[PDB]
Amino acid sequence: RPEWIWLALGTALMGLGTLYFLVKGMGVSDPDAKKFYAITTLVPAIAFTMYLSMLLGYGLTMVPFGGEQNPIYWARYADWLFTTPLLLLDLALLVDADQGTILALVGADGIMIGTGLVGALTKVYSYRFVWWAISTAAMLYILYVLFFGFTSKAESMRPEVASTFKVLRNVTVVLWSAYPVVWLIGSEGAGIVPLNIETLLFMVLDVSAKVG
Repeated sequence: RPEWIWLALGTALMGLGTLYFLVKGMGVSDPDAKKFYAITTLVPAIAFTMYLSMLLGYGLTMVPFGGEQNPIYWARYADWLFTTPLLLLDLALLVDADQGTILALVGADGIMIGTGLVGALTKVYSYRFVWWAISTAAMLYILYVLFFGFTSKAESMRPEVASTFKVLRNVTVVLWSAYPVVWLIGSEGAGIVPLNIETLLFMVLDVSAKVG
């Protein structure tokens, strides 16, 4: 579809989603609350607010041809930090204080999803490549922190069991088996072919970054 899944879904349908998580996700009334389910609107804010601000903002691909090497469409400094790893799991709602959570999982974020965007450039070299693909030389060990987990929430009073993890982690090991690959063929990037593989394919899965 895109346009009008890039820029209709998003803004005008995943906002409608985000009018909102919350018009009601708990809040009781309004969610600073909380730290679950999440964050409500801080991920669903930092997911509508960009995919608005970084929606136009975000249109198609531009910056490489203008000056700076990449950031609109791959924001991804407001699509994969934010939303996405302000909730992949967490990565920054939990970011707890209490040290098991933490920088194992900021280990996943500013470490190996930061290094997963600081990770799509250098546009040669390196850093294109096995820094993001070193992240997926870790998104297997670390995925088997969350696949050691969550056959291991030794840190609640709940089998979340199939009911949230077998959801998320299969969404991960499918829509992030299709969150590292078709951004070769969603611009590795080169400069930039149809352009349709590009972003029009890719952005079917931008959806997943917003929610689901």
